[PDB]
Amino acid sequence: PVIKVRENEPFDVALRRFKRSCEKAGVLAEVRRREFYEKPTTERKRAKASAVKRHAKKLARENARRTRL
Amino acid sequence: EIDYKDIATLKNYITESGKIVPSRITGTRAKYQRQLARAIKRARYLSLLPYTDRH
Amino acid sequence: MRHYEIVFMVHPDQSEQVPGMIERYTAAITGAEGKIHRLEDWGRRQLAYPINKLHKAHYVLMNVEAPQEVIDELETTFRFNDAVIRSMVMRTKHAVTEASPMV
Amino acid sequence: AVVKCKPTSPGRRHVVKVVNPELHKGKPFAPLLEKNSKSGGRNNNGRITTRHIGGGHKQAYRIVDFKRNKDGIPAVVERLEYDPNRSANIALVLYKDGERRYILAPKGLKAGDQIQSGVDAAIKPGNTLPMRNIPVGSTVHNVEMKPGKGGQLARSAGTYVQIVARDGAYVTLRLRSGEMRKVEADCRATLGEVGNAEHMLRVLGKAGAARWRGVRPTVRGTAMNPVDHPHGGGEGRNFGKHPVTPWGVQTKGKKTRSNKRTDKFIVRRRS
Amino acid sequence: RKQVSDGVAHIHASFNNTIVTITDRQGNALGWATAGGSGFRGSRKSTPFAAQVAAERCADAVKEYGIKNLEVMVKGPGPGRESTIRALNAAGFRITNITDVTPIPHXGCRPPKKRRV
Amino acid sequence: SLSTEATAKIVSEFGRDANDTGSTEVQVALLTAQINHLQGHFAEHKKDHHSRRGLLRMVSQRRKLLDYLKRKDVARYTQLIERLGLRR
RNA sequence: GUCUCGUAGAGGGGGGUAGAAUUCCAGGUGUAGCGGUGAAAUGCGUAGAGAUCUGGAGGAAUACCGGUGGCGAAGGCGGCCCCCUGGACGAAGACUGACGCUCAGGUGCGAAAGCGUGGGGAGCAAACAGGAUUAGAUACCCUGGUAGUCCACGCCGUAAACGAUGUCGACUUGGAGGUUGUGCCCUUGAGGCGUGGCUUCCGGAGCUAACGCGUUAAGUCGACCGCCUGGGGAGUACGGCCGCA
RNA sequence: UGAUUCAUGACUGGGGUGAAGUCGUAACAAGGUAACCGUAGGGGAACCUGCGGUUGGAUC
RNA sequence: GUUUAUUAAAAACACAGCACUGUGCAAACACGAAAGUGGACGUAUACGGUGUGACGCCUGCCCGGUGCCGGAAGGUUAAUU
Ligand SMILES: [Cu+]
Ligand SMILES: [K+]
Ligand SMILES: [K+]
Ligand SMILES: [K+]
Ligand SMILES: [K+]
Ligand SMILES: [K+]
Ligand SMILES: [K+]
Ligand SMILES: [K+]
Ligand SMILES: [K+]
Ligand SMILES: [K+]
Ligand SMILES: [K+]
Ligand SMILES: [K+]
Ligand SMILES: [K+]
Ligand SMILES: [K+]
Ligand SMILES: [K+]
Ligand SMILES: [K+]
Ligand SMILES: [K+]
Ligand SMILES: [K+]
Ligand SMILES: [K+]
Ligand SMILES: [K+]
Ligand SMILES: [K+]
Ligand SMILES: [K+]
Ligand SMILES: [K+]
Ligand SMILES: [K+]
Ligand SMILES: [K+]
Ligand SMILES: [K+]
Ligand SMILES: [K+]
Ligand SMILES: [K+]
Ligand SMILES: [K+]
Ligand SMILES: [K+]
Ligand SMILES: [K+]
Ligand SMILES: [K+]
Ligand SMILES: [K+]
Ligand SMILES: [K+]
Ligand SMILES: [Mg+2]
Ligand SMILES: [Mg+2]
Ligand SMILES: [Mg+2]
Ligand SMILES: [Mg+2]
Ligand SMILES: [Mg+2]
Ligand SMILES: [Mg+2]
Ligand SMILES: [Mg+2]
Ligand SMILES: [Mg+2]
Ligand SMILES: [Mg+2]
Ligand SMILES: [Mg+2]
Ligand SMILES: [Mg+2]
Ligand SMILES: [Mg+2]
Ligand SMILES: [Mg+2]
Ligand SMILES: [Mg+2]
Ligand SMILES: [Mg+2]
Ligand SMILES: [Mg+2]
Ligand SMILES: [Mg+2]
Ligand SMILES: [Mg+2]
Ligand SMILES: [Mg+2]
Ligand SMILES: [Mg+2]
Ligand SMILES: [Mg+2]
Ligand SMILES: [Mg+2]
Ligand SMILES: [Mg+2]
Ligand SMILES: [Mg+2]
Ligand SMILES: [Mg+2]
Ligand SMILES: [Mg+2]
Ligand SMILES: [Mg+2]
Ligand SMILES: [Mg+2]
Ligand SMILES: [Mg+2]
Ligand SMILES: [Mg+2]
Ligand SMILES: [Mg+2]
Ligand SMILES: [Mg+2]
Ligand SMILES: [Mg+2]
Ligand SMILES: [Mg+2]
Ligand SMILES: [Mg+2]
Ligand SMILES: [Mg+2]
Ligand SMILES: [Mg+2]
Ligand SMILES: [Mg+2]
Ligand SMILES: [Mg+2]
Ligand SMILES: [Mg+2]
Ligand SMILES: [Mg+2]
Ligand SMILES: [Mg+2]
Repeated sequence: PVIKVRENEPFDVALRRFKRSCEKAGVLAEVRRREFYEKPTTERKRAKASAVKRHAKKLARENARRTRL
Repeated sequence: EIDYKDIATLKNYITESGKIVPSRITGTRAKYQRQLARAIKRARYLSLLPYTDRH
Repeated sequence: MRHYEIVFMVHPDQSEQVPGMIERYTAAITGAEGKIHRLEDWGRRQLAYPINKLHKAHYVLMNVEAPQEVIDELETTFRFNDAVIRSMVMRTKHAVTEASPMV
Repeated sequence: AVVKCKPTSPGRRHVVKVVNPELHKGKPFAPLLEKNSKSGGRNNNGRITTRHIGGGHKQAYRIVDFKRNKDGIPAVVERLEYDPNRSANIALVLYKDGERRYILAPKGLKAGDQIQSGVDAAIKPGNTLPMRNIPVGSTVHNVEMKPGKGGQLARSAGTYVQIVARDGAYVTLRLRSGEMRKVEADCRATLGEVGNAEHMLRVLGKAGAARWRGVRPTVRGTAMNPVDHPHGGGEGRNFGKHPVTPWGVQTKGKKTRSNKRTDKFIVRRRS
Repeated sequence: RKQVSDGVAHIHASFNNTIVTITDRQGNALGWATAGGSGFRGSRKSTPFAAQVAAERCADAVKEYGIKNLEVMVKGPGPGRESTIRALNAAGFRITNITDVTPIPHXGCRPPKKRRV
Repeated sequence: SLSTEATAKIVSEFGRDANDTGSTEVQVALLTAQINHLQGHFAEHKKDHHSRRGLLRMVSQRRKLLDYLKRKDVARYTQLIERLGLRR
């Protein structure tokens, strides 16, 4: 994330651009995940759980789009 | 076929920081995404592309 | 008899020796019944990142068909040549003669 | 090969031999032999000045070329040989002009190999060059300390030196001790490692095997009387004092190097 | 004592503290301040307000050099990532460049074990 | 591991013609050629267990083909093992 | 089952190399804190730390790509390059002619920890030490830290080594996806119509104590093997075999 | 002079049953540090810690 | 295996194996007012010193004392001036 403040650009706008670029790069999440060691079984379990949750939520949304409350 | 010398094409598949963009974002087929990753790594080694934007 | 693509980078201060190195390597390849499908001299280019504190290097690309013994000898020459700062030898499925995107 | 003896007698149970079926089985090359009689550790005052030396097998001295200054003329290894005078094996080499010499045998060297010395020699094991012409990072042995003086560093079986850096007229070396040492770049070195790396795996197995090598028994100072050694004395096994040499100097960590003349070449001590 | 007018503010924003160091363009430090040193300890030391106070103190410490323009290099995930930049802009410096320099291993060494709290 | 030329040479030498790639003698000769060729590879790479599994499959397949040939026509089996230098 | 052409793949063995980052060493700037926690203290720092810049040494692992993605008999395999090498799949043929399936005993492979000899050692970290917490705290938390984790060769032969589901073959409604081949057609591209391999989720009949399984069966059948026979004692004792332990 | 089998032996190892006395609270809920498997080291005790593995983990 | 020739042959000494430590070569170390010599025509897989004593399973806690190793900001301190 290298944000060069252009001429006549307000500092608040430059700061918001820098924040957006950092969020898009995802450096904070990377640091947080690298803070402590995750055992490979733990990493595999987490990835599988996330995939299962995504699929189940999509199926539930598909089912709920065809019903009335 | 993806060429590691085709820097102009390869630059479409890297971010501003130099990271390889996911195929789920670029709409690339998986078979070609693998070739893109290999070509980008070769270009990085030959210094035709940067590893990180802090160069 | 396999097909190889060779890219080597020369220290910019030794750019004047590049034609001599090219001639020597092509002669070494042709001596053992080898062919040169493609030969391009990209000149000096700016490096994406510094190498040995440098910022530019002289790039040479070749596409040849040579025996493994002479290819290994060429790699040894690259390793022990102080002017060559970085090289790369790759196998290719077929001979490549078309112009590269650099030219 | 490292071979364990079978325990057919108590003196053979623990013996481990290093058996090399490539060494010459016949006699050495006579023109490069000299007699070398034994000292018993005694100097020209006839006094013992190094303890624990005496006896052992008769040995002829082989003249070994440590200088490696016969430049530009190839040589072929004729055979490897046992040399009683050292841990490394030696190789008899024949030069193109018909001259024969002995060299330390590098790891991997075998009969029929070709070797060369000089500024234009190839970077191959057994070839000798000034370190100015050897790539940084290389492994070398039989390293000179002054140009033309002859090899003096990394000569024992399995040893080698690493060229870590080159600055101006000097190269920096990592020695086997761990010391980082500056040496003139015009000093020569031979590519590769000294052979016979398995030497350290042998096990003598019995007292006599040390006696065969000219080593006489060590007597512990605590086994003596006070008149004989600072450690001696005691009704029973007693000690009660800081360990010292027979001449009274602390012997468990006290440093004894004192050479201000050569201090300038030691980049970093071994520890 | 020599005028510079072109400096770089390095922000070291850790989870426990914020360190603000102003150097010239060659990396030579001119002054520094820290949230822990600006009268905050414990839970107060790791807040954005403490980081802002540290940034103000660093600006005061470098006031003599007459710095006009500042590049900014932020490193770390700490809460003082943006308050320091805001305080630096409010102190009168002209923020020319902002860059994230947080180190990321490309694999790297094995991290310490997870905490069981 | 066998090249096209070597495979074709074996087929011509052991089959009825160049199209006889399926005969037991040709198959056994091809397997023998591959096994002998890999002997050198496994002399250098003793820890290549994964490739050695494929080699042991060739050995077992050759054994089964040889037993079938011996059961069917003993004379052909004897000639083949003599030509290939196999103990059995 | 063999041959011919091609395809994808972290399949295996060997060697080389690249960039990021940590640690350590040296130097420049600079000055009173740093580090840590729930809060602290131990620890580090005016003998100049922490921070920032430059140069060097060294080991280990390969961000992004990356995916209920791929390969492998299982265990497992992830930067890039070369060398040696195993298997799978598809399209047209050609060839052999039941050469097949399963397998007691036998043999081989077999995560992590551990063992032997020789190396290596950055980071991490059993044991250990100190600081905390607590009634206590031989812990959880903090500051350190040794085997070990790494390499070569040999041993060990065990894991919730799991799909808690033996191998091989045949048969029996469907839907939506992933991945990898290949045929045909058109207006020629995120195109349409098929046809193979592997794979994820749902669900029909049927099955099941139920949960659930459901063409990758736990359905309907055949071939062969392994195994169970109430809980505890006990996968223990004794004996044998194997192992350095 | 061996083998095998029965009886017996100071002392010693763990096991079962009873009974509930002393010490803690390991497991069952996210059981208050998810549990469990193999292995290794440590500890009055249940156990704790490292390394890999499983879901037969709650919340998200 | 060795030992108190002449009252002690042993459980003592040595020993292969193990560890700590010194030693970069004009080595450490030793004999020597010194020149030199041994170490060694060896070169860290080498050489000295010290303890332990085949092999097997192992080798726990303490650095306050004494020693050794490192540090050098401060206090004190010799000849000299
Ligand atoms: Cu003084
Ligand atoms: K080079
Ligand atoms: K010898
Ligand atoms: K002794
Ligand atoms: K004594
Ligand atoms: K005594
Ligand atoms: K006595
Ligand atoms: K392959
Ligand atoms: K690598
Ligand atoms: K059978
Ligand atoms: K080791
Ligand atoms: K380590
Ligand atoms: K730690
Ligand atoms: K290996
Ligand atoms: K085991
Ligand atoms: K599983
Ligand atoms: K398909
Ligand atoms: K298709
Ligand atoms: K065994
Ligand atoms: K053991
Ligand atoms: K009896
Ligand atoms: K009895
Ligand atoms: K527990
Ligand atoms: K639980
Ligand atoms: K455990
Ligand atoms: K106790
Ligand atoms: K006696
Ligand atoms: K004695
Ligand atoms: K020693
Ligand atoms: K024993
Ligand atoms: K023994
Ligand atoms: K003490
Ligand atoms: K002490
Ligand atoms: K002083
Ligand atoms: Mg005299
Ligand atoms: Mg001695
Ligand atoms: Mg000798
Ligand atoms: Mg001894
Ligand atoms: Mg006595
Ligand atoms: Mg005395
Ligand atoms: Mg006593
Ligand atoms: Mg006493
Ligand atoms: Mg004394
Ligand atoms: Mg921590
Ligand atoms: Mg708690
Ligand atoms: Mg085949
Ligand atoms: Mg180191
Ligand atoms: Mg293949
Ligand atoms: Mg069986
Ligand atoms: Mg292991
Ligand atoms: Mg142990
Ligand atoms: Mg080990
Ligand atoms: Mg360490
Ligand atoms: Mg800890
Ligand atoms: Mg089991
Ligand atoms: Mg598993
Ligand atoms: Mg099971
Ligand atoms: Mg598969
Ligand atoms: Mg279902
Ligand atoms: Mg059932
Ligand atoms: Mg048992
Ligand atoms: Mg339990
Ligand atoms: Mg509890
Ligand atoms: Mg608790
Ligand atoms: Mg619990
Ligand atoms: Mg068990
Ligand atoms: Mg513990
Ligand atoms: Mg005598
Ligand atoms: Mg007597
Ligand atoms: Mg007597
Ligand atoms: Mg001398
Ligand atoms: Mg002298
Ligand atoms: Mg002398
Ligand atoms: Mg003793
Ligand atoms: Mg102390
Ligand atoms: Mg001192």
